[PDB]
Amino acid sequence: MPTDFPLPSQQKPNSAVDYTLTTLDAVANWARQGSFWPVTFGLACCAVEMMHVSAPRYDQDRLGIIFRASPRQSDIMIVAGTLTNKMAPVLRQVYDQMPEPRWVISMGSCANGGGYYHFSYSVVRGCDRIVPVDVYVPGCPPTSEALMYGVFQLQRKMRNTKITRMWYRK
Amino acid sequence: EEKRRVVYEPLELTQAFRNFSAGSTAWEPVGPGRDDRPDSFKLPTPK
Ligand code: SF4
Repeated sequence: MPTDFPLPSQQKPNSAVDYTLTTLDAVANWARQGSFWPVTFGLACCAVEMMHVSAPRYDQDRLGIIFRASPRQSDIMIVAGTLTNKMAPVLRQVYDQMPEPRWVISMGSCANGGGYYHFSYSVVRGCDRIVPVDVYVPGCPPTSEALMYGVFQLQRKMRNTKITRMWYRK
Repeated sequence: EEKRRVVYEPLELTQAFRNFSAGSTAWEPVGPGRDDRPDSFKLPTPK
């Protein structure tokens, strides 16, 4: 085995096999990027803004986002609003019955590190302590522009998923 | 992770809570204030 090998963040296609694998990866990531099914988790002041994305100013259907509010059909989950002590096992359970190519995004400032209720008694100090969240959407009314930007950030991460290229174990 | 469930462990903060009511004047700086008691229903003075 070579003592030097390029990092998977730094590698380029050089074999014709790699061109085939990269284009196939692009098709898989591309269908994953376009079709995009979150689940309606939203519960509080951070849920009306989720509906504001469904509003006819900042449409999500033109992005392909649609709320199949059924976690078995969901790709990802948008933790939105505050997160209490009393709810949190239900949050874990809703995370459990999701299919494997999943993500979860922390819309809202209460949803990461407690936010405005960081010192309350019956509150989870951000949804880090329950589910592994990959993108945070900051903003206490986390802006529709910002929420969509969080989705585009996540979609850039989706473009760098490399599900096919890792069969060659790069 | 290992119990595959959430557990209830006693409190640990990243940042200790800081109130700031330690800076406070003892006497309430509002004055005594006038009354609005009706002249019927306060006590008549003697004589
Ligand atoms: S992000 Fe803001 S509006 Fe939403 S739960 Fe936190 S404090 Fe409430």
